Amino acid sequence: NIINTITDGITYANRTEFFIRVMVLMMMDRKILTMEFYDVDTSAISNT
Amino acid sequence: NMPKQTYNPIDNLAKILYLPSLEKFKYGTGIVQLNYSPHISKLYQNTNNIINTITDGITYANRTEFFIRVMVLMMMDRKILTMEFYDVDTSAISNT
Amino acid sequence: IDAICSVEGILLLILSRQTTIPGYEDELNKLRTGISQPKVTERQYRRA
Amino acid sequence: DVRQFMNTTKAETLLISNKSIVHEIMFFDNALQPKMSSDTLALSEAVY
Repeated sequence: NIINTITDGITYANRTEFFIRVMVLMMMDRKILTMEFYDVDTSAISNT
Repeated sequence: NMPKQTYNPIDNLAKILYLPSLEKFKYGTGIVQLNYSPHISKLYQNTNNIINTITDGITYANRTEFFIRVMVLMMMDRKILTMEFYDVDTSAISNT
Repeated sequence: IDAICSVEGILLLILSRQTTIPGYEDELNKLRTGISQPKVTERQYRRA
Repeated sequence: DVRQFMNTTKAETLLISNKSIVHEIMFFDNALQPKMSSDTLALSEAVY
């Protein structure tokens, strides 16, 4: 979709394209994680 | 005797690089000669009327008026060639 | 203007090999494999 | 998982290619092969 070359099947080009798009994804889209907890006492025994 | 084509490969660029040529010299041609193209071979008429001549034949005058026509064509015909291009690989190509 | 310069910079990153060398220079080389030539035609650049 | 070890590609096309056509291959694994049932007479079949 990004490298206009007449090719035969799949060769390094989809890999490059895939790298570019995952890269530009991660460069964008900041997020910060918010979770939720429980109240476990000592029921989880012997497992440090 | 024509050969057979087994193991059909993928040809996403043969149809742009070879097929227009390869069939012109396909296995099984005896002679391949150079000739004028249509749009010029049509300028080679028989009835000579730019240069009168006392004969009913295909005499030199034919060649002469043929020269005249193509010459006055090339006097005109100011054209400019413009074109776009594909873009292909170079490592997956035999010829350098 | 910061956004357009950022676009141009990301573009420089993966074309014209001899510009980008932050600290690795090796997996960037791994990435660049796929442009098929150490020089890129214009229309490819524009469409990119 | 034997039920989906489907992989169809005649070695011809594997051999006649354009030197960069990178394509897919599957790979089974049975190193932990459990003993066969207590009925099978004798495995007289080749699985080259």
